[PDB]
Amino acid sequence: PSTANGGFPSVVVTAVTATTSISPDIESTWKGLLAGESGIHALEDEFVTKWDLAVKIGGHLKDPVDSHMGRLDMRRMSYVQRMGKLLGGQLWESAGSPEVDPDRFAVVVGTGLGGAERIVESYDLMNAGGPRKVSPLAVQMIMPNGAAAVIGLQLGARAGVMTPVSACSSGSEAIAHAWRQIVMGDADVAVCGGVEGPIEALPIAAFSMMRAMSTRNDEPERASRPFDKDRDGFVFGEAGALMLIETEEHAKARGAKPLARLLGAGITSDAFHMVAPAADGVRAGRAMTRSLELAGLSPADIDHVNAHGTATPIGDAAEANAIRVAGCDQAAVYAPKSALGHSIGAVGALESVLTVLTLRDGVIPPTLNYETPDPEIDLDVVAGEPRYGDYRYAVNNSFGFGGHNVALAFGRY
Amino acid sequence: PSTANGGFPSVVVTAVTATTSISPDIESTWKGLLAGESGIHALEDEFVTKWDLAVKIGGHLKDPVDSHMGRLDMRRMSYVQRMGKLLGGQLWESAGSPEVDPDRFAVVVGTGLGGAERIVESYDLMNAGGPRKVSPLAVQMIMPNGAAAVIGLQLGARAGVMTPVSACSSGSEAIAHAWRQIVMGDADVAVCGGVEGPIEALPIAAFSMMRAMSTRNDEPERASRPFDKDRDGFVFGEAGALMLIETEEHAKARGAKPLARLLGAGITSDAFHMVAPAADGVRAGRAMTRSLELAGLSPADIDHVNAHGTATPIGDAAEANAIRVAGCDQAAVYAPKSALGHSIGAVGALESVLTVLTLRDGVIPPTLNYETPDPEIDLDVVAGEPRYGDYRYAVNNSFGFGGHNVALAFGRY
Ligand SMILES: CCCCS(=O)(=O)Nc1ccc2[nH]ncc2c1
Ligand SMILES: CCCCS(=O)(=O)Nc1ccc2[nH]ncc2c1
Ligand code: NA
Ligand code: NA
Repeated sequence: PSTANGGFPSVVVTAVTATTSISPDIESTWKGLLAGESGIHALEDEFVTKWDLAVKIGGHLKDPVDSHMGRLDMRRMSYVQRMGKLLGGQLWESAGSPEVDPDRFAVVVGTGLGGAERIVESYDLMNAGGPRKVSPLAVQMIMPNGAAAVIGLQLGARAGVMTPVSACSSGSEAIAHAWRQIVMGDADVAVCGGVEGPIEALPIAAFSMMRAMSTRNDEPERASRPFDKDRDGFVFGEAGALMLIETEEHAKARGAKPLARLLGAGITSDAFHMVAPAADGVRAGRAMTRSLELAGLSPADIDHVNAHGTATPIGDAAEANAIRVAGCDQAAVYAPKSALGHSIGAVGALESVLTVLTLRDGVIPPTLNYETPDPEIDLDVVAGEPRYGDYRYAVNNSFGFGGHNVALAFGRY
Repeated sequence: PSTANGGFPSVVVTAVTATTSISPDIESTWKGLLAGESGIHALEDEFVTKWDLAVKIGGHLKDPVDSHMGRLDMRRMSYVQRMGKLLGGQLWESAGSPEVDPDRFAVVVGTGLGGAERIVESYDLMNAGGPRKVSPLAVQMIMPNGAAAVIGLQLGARAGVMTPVSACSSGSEAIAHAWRQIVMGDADVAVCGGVEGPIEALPIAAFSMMRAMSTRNDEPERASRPFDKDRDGFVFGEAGALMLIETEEHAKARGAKPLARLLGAGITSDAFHMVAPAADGVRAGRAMTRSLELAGLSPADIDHVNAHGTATPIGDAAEANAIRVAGCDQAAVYAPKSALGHSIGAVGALESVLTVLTLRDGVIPPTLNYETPDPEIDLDVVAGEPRYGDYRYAVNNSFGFGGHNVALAFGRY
């Protein structure tokens, strides 16, 4: 059973929303990427000077989430819940505020951590003034399912509200499980994607101490160099992203105009190391292969790979091997983290949206900062200018610390 | 397509492990439950008197996890990772240490929160000594996918390592997704269940400020009273639980004797309330109904319901409505939280293991403290002494903060 042979129902993407370091408007982010814009800047936050952080670069959201939040929302929600509410509302408006069957409507939203700032706040409040100073709302704000739960309540989804956690692949895994919920017949429509917290001193310290992060502070826009010989780790770029998926029949019935098809999803694991990806890229490649099996595609059908491409030395080398294992090494490769940086639990969802726009508009943006090819990579990296083409099929790659591999197969509508 | 009509492959439970407030040995926990034992005691921890907490009762594990942890494991893992590794090794030994195909072997382990104590440790270390006092190991211990990742790495699972988070339903949802991973053909064998952190001062503060917890401190063993007129909220009872599931053909090939059949799983959502179940129990009932649809069973086939039964006023009232909506109100009901208390992200997995043992041994333990049945609830709650009966099919119910409903349909082997 496959999408191609009608074993699974046809599933279409009918709306997308994202907030990024370039714009709060996904169409403006898209136009900016195609024009070679970067969201990465010098961090002006006082915490950089306070701690003299080795990393002094990153992409804050162009439009901060809390500029849209009233006093009640600031008191009763964690940051990722506030981001979830904002994007959920925007997505539903973009979809024409459809009246769907709540009992056939699912939400699947991944995140890296959850309402972690409310853990440290509760800890500090209790140490200061005892247990009665902890908010009655602490549990519902902290719990990592909090963002999915807020969006489910907001939009009226009664066919399941789910939160997969797999670190940097959480946002893609959410879209994978939303696809599974529809093709298994539990839902006809799903809001899915990923949200993530902002750049702060403790997050920078934790990832910096792994030596995972770029310290090219003198030239912030040149720091994120996926697949480049001179890469030195990832750059934080804040983001959140949701898409609306539904059966082709459901979309047709309400006169929704599909952006793309979601054809298949592959989830595998390395069982190799807690943070290092498997050097051979075999299980990562097999995630890509599994997405093709469920789609009913061959590797020769794949015109485009949206790479995980974090710009770590070991990460990009492993992914180049994975793309070869999957037989997709003739595909045009884009690494959006070159321009938008790394949003951890959100980034797979953001890159899924970018993959949909590539197929909709028949264009791949340039991988920024790709100036010196690495002999170990040997990929067709899109660079210098956007690449226009009749792109029919694309795979979005997303890999997570812990050895989690998620590949999503998309088709042009 | 159903288990009954052969649309899904037959999936069997071949091993179980759990650590509880009664015993570190699941077979000894089971004998203790049948003897009418409670794991709930007066908390003797210094932190109770230090903070003068409103809740002074709970079930610590009979055998603490860290009594089995050497210095290396204490330094490189969060608590839920240490619990995960301990149970992972115990389960594999119980299964006869099988040599399986790593590329057909999945891990799905739920948890409520993750390595949260390492967030507050990292925060304290940075505030005291700056960013270079944060461990290179912090991210991999903190990340909520950490416990599943540790078990995947320990046992060599390369067909996916997944962590669903849905608060009190996480452990059941993990078993649901493991069943999905097998019936969709991604894996032939899966380790699945739930782990959760210990009873500490901040957890008691956060949950007790929700006003959801029993304050019957003078009679700890009498505090947890699911479906009783005098119930006054839930009691913490520490646990972790894993089961090994595989296709019946995979079990037969290696000569594994199944303990039970896992027939189907239903996941729905309320989209009503953030911390309480919907009073009408309709979506919770639909999760039970969905599990029966996928199993290919009718409500009349269900001999036993292992209730969520948290002993909150609203929880037990809503669940009584859910069981009636699902047509299962003639089933024999057990509320194990009466004896073992509430282990949040682990409890759905623990109660799934108890459902398996009920079917294997044809016996339901007594629901403790069921002395004045609630006049507004009419369920067949097993109480007094264990009920020996011809239990062919059972549903395990789990509900989670955020409006999550998970039902698992099990069959006698
Ligand atoms: C793109 C930057 C991401 C940093 S993260 O991975 O640490 N996520 C995160 C989650 C919750 C948070 N609350 N407050 C800060 C914060 C950061
Ligand atoms: C049955 C007791 C559950 C309490 S919890 O839900 O708060 N879980 C939890 C998770 C991580 C933790 N790290 N340190 C303490 C701790 C507790
Ligand atoms: Na990608
Ligand atoms: Na139960």
